[PDB]
Amino acid sequence: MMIVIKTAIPDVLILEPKVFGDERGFFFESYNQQTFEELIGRKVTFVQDNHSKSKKNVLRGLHFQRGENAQGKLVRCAVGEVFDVAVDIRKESPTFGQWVGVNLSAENKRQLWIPEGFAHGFVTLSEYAEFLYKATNYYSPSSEGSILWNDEAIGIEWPFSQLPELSAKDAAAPLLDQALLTE
Amino acid sequence: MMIVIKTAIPDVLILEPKVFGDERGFFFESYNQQTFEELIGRKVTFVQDNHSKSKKNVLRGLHFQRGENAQGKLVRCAVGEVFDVAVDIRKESPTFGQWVGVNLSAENKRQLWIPEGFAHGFVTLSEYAEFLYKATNYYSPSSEGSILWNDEAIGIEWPFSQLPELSAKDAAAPLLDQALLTE
Ligand SMILES: CC(=O)O[C@H]1C[C@H](n2cc(C)c(=O)[nH]c2=O)O[C@@H]1COP(=O)(O)OP(=O)(O)Oc1ccccc1
Ligand SMILES: CC(=O)O[C@H]1C[C@H](n2cc(C)c(=O)[nH]c2=O)O[C@@H]1COP(=O)(O)OP(=O)(O)O
Repeated sequence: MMIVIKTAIPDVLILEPKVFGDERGFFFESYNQQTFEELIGRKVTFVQDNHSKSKKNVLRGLHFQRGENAQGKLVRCAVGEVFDVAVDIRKESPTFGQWVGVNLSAENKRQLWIPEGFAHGFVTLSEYAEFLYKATNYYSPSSEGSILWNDEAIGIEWPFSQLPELSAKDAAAPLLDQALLTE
Repeated sequence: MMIVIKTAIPDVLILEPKVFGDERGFFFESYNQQTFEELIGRKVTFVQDNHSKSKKNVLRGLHFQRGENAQGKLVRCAVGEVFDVAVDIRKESPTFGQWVGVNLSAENKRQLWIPEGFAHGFVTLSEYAEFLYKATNYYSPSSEGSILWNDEAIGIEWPFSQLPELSAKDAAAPLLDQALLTE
């Protein structure tokens, strides 16, 4: 079965499957279309599944895709553990600029549903972490947008102390207001 | 580039996704709706993602769902390695009773596309293996059918050199001529 926990931000949900465990090992539906739609209240189609691997402390900057290319993302961690973050970047939203952070691990099997209109990011807490997620729309380079991980206006409280290992592009990410200039 | 390898049985395809990076930091699309559809030539919708964990030698399988509940399955291995098998069980098929076996590992990132009309099974080769897959239709116990792993009519050549561990349900599977293939 799966427990659905609401977060401080309405549209952002934490999902916690409980697995059917036995001698072989375990089995669980990590996703079920019908179930998810009733749970979200709207039809939603995931067209792309991504899988990544990161070393401890690697933080994948805050990302999002603009307008029609915005991606809703249902993310989970298949190996290791990460601290996952969703930031509301809808200018007209009551929770604009607010963030939600959740520990997602292969062990706890938590998933975080991040609707279109949010920026996403995560840091690897384990030696290595393998991150999996489903997106409601296709990857579109021309639509990419980013926000610096430690932006003060959002003020995310990241679980680490050291400076994160960042990609060229995330280290050079704009601040919240700059990033959303034309949005 | 992404590779699609045809097997001895026409409709069964091996997919090897385009992978960026090495095995200490990578990223790949494990699924892409548009890409898969043009690849198969027909529209295909996956409504369920399943995730399982098995210990070495656990053989799960020779499962299928009948008629309208038949599931097309796109399978891969996110942790460890398994020997995956697809068996053609379409009575009117030229390849009826034939099987295809492929090693799927976290490392090689291969995926096997098994259309409706096939029975599926796999054995865990690593200490533990985490198997992931997408199904085109929902789980349907009343529609489910099974076939004993060592059925002689099919004659699968299993890799393990030791007796497989089977759930009680699979240990009780019938032989091909007794399997409930239709209705
Ligand atoms: C109580 C319980 O164990 O529920 C089952 C059925 C469930 N399941 C299984 C599949 C294949 C699916 O798509 N969805 C789903 O919810 O996952 C569990 C594992 O199913 P399984 O077929 O892998 O294994 P089983 O050998 O223990 O036989 C059982 C099957 C049904 C009920 C009880 C036992
Ligand atoms: C890692 C993640 O969770 O999402 C990534 C990767 C994703 N992407 C990336 C590529 C290269 C592709 O073909 N498809 C695709 O969906 O688009 C996002 C941006 O990847 P990026 O490689 O363009 O930039 P980066 O330096 O910030 O990684």
